[PDB]
Amino acid sequence: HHWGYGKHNGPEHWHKDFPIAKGERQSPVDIDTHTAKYDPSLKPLSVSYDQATSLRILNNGHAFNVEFDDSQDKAVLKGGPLDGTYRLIQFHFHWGSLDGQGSEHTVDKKKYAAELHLVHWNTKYGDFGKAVQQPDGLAVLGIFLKVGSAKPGLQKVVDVLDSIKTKGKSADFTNFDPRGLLPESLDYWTYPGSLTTPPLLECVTWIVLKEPISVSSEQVLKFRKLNFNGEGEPEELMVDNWRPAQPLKNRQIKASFK
Ligand SMILES: Cc1ccnc(S(N)(=O)=O)n1
Ligand code: NA
Ligand SMILES: [Zn+2]
Repeated sequence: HHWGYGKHNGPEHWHKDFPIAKGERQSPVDIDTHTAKYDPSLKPLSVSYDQATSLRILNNGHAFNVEFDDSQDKAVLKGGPLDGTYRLIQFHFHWGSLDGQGSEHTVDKKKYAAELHLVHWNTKYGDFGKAVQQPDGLAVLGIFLKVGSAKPGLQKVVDVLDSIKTKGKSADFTNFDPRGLLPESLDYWTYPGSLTTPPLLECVTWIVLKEPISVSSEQVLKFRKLNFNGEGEPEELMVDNWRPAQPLKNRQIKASFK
């Protein structure tokens, strides 16, 4: 497969190799704040990252992933809309070529400069590859980025990107604390959806925080110096690696807050 984000292989093309691209529960979606209903049934959200063990950062040709040790329940997401325990496996971002675009989810059609996805899998399925075959197999926590003041807890990430400029490069990335990437509030919207890149599997409970984090222009400029291409190949800057909003269809977005 040769999917990407260019004119010739971008989101409009994905359906030809991944027909679930036109399915009933695809992501991302526009969050219409005046249609999402407060749900008093939602239990509170529990982000338990104290014991998180980051290992490595990888440029995979689509984004970069910060990978975690998910061999035990070290860093988990529970509560909110979720049953059971969801283990953190990696985080990554989607971002734009300019500050006016980059996020996958939108909020009343507003696009943010970027979007962070913390990916977790349901431990009742034993491994990630089994989890993605289940309608409740993954929980992705999504967090918007806006450009303003610098985010200190991001700087370790931006400072390693020079070392993984091209597709297939990785670097050691131990002792990184993903708590530094959260906003103050855990207020959120939630809906059932999918992975936003191929294979586009319909296995995700989306939890999208209301409060964006602020990052500096200098920080996001450094994201945009990454490459989609491999070493020695003609430079294609890693920008605009986001899928646009998909049809909501027969789904309801719930709010944890009034
Ligand atoms: C791990 C993975 C694969 C595909 N898509 C995603 S995403 N962008 O829905 O978080 N994560
Ligand atoms: Na892993
Ligand atoms: Zn993502």
